[PDB]
Amino acid sequence: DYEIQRERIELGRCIGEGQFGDVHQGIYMSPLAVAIKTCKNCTSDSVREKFLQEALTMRQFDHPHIVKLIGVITENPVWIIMELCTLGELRSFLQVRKYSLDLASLILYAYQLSTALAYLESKRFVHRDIAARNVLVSSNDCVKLGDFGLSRYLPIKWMAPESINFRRFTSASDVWMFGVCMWEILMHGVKPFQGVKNNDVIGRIENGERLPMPPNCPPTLYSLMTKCWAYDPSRRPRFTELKAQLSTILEEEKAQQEE
Ligand SMILES: CN(c1ncccc1CNc1nc(Nc2ccc3c(c2)CC(=O)N3)ncc1C(F)(F)F)S(C)(=O)=O
Repeated sequence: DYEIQRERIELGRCIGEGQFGDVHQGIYMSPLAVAIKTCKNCTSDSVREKFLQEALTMRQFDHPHIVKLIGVITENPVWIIMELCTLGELRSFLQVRKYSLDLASLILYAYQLSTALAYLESKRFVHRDIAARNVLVSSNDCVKLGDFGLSRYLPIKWMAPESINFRRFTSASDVWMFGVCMWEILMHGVKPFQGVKNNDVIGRIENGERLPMPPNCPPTLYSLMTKCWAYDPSRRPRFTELKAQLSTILEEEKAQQEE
């Protein structure tokens, strides 16, 4: 049973705004730090059903680098109780720690995300919304994919060409996005294609242009990014291959950092 008695939740401060309402952090007293998605207008049942469907989606998954559903509260106000990633949003985390976070750590986050994404592919689940904005930090040695409902955006600057042109969404278009997500992490939480109109993004990609090597990014890691950005989706690596390749790059950097 995933139904939670409300008296066991103490609601804390607001940590962001969802499609349905504010998200709070708080504490769960079970017989635990949590996030609480709330729902402004769940007095209506059409809204309520959509909201609560987002819980069932997260219930399907069990991975150390995807946020866990703890439970739900299904009378008004209707809440979904999720695992809290204490340290918050990745982009902010990365910006604030731009000059204090080692490269091995940045690569670690890439690797961890790739294990979750390889896991989702093996569940035959296409995500569509892989971006640093949708990653969260549990601690400084652990990132996780955020809530999938909260992740829902068109994010042209992240999307694969075939997604843009023909609305093709496959694990291979997810790979393209993850490449952009990796670029973002190594760029310390800078968005891709800033100062570029969404429309010119497509033409540039067609012209052969890709996002540039982030400063201090290992060329091996950047190369791996550019393979995610093969125009032909069949020619991109599988998430399981990125996982293996990211492990070797992680271990190489750890050895360079003498650890
Ligand atoms: C960025 N995301 C959000 N989009 C919209 C509203 C809220 C969130 C954040 N959601 C979460 N956030 C956290 N941790 C967290 C965050 C933000 C701060 C803090 C903690 C402390 C703080 O100051 N800000 N832990 C769990 C969750 C979750 F997904 F399980 F519900 S996403 C799409 O869920 O990745």
